[PDB]
Amino acid sequence: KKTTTVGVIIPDISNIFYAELARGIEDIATMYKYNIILSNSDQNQDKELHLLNNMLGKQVDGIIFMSGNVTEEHVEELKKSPVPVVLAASIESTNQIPSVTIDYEQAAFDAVQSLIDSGHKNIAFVSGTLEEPINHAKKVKGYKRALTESGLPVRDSYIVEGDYTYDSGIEAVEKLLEEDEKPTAIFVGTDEMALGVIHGAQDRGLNVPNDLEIIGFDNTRLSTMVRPQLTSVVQPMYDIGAVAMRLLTKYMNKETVDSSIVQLPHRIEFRQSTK
Amino acid sequence: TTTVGVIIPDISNIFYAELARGIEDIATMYKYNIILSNSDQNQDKELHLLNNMLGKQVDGIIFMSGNVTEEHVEELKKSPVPVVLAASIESTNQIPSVTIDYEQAAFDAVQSLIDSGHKNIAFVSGTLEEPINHAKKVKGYKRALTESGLPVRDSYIVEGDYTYDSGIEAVEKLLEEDEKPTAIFVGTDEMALGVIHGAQDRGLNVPNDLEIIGFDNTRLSTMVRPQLTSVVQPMYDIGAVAMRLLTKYMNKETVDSSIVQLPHRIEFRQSTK
Ligand SMILES: O=S(=O)(O)CCNc1ccccc1
Repeated sequence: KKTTTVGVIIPDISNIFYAELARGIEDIATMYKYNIILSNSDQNQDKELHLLNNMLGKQVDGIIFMSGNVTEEHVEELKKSPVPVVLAASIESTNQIPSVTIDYEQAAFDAVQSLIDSGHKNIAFVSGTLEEPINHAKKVKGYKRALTESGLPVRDSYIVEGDYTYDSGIEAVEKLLEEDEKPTAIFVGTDEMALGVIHGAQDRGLNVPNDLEIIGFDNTRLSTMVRPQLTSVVQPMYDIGAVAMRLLTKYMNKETVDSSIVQLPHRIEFRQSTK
Repeated sequence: TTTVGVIIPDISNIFYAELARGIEDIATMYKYNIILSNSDQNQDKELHLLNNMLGKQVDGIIFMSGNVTEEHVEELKKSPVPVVLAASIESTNQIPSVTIDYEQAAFDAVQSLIDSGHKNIAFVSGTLEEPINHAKKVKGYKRALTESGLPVRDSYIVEGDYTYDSGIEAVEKLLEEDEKPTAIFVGTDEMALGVIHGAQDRGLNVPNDLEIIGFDNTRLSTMVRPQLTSVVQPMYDIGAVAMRLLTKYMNKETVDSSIVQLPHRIEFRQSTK
């Protein structure tokens, strides 16, 4: 009888993928007939860790926690949690907290592989804050794997760190176009920077995809809000939401989880940003 | 342990997120907790989100909605905690609120267009059923047109649904018109982007073949080629301000300015020749 309420925390208002996913979670939650409280942490552990105390105080029965750096410190406070909490689209390398994500490493590799097969030999990578695991530990690595496996060179200058803003993407293409030999394809860590990559390349006079093929990531709304429409790695937001809910529900009902660390499949939605 | 809840219709929408940014900033300044609720502008969900918020003992509420009905103010009057409407219109002004003159901002927009010698100017609006539209933006678009002696063409007023897609559709429709618009004023930036693309996709050039003026001036305004000329309604300020106004109430302070109205302007970019 007691209406169940789940807490959802996203790292920020910037990266629209998180917000969209939160929305995806809320959707699935509505059918369970659950309540949803959404908090924003601006990715500073403190607020994240306190939110874990603001969510209980606000009597939520469970939490879907999103984050770009679930440090071992997080893990500790987490395990101690009163209410069940599971991660959504967040790597937590120790595998000690229930989580559901896609295999980012494979996504990145498939994406660049995609371009290898198009005939590109020197492909650059514009990523997000390197300090975050999804980047330095998965996306950078799936990118490098793709190149080295195809016997391509791995230049340091071909991997540029941005800060998830559309502007960082622009500056990223400029730095890259100031390179000895330019890249013919650039894989970008998220759609918004990607949109910035397209644009900067388009303002310098380059044509997408005829001169520079670009693939983005997350497959957010921005994906189809550009010309040429952005082909992008798909991280199935509803799959994430659904799995995370049954998982969290099982927990709330004090059931058992045979698979606590679930990894959902991924695909690449191909559009006009690639030949 | 102060904590305020806020009801917007969609945090994932870059538009409502910029507002959330100011809400959140004054929030951390005052060391305050924030809780968001997504409405999807669905009335039934608004009432619900309102009850849930009260049920969670929030000390204040920032509310934003496409249509603040009369039943809304009624139930919103029963609130034991201060409620301040952000970027939402409600004529009676009996619920404090911070906004901008939407009728004037709209007018100014289509007006700039008139100046550049535009005669057949259209309007890609959102759900007309919404007050901000039928009673403010649409109105002002008709005023600029008439005060300047222009043919207010009923088929030059297309209703989209705030999605980037309806803006694409609306262009195609406007292009199917016997008399093609020489320019288009769009209600939101998201639809504006849709308008620019639809046009370009049919082979047209902005601003040389079609000038387009958006409204909101979100970051989406700079994420298009050509860059969108848009009416500025500083969502971040509205929200920062809405929080400070709410805070006074919550702390039982004085508010000699119950309904605040921030100023507006037009950011001209390359969407306007
Ligand atoms: O996730 S799948 O099982 O593949 C399709 C699920 N549809 C669904 C089921 C229960 C709740 C919400 C959505």
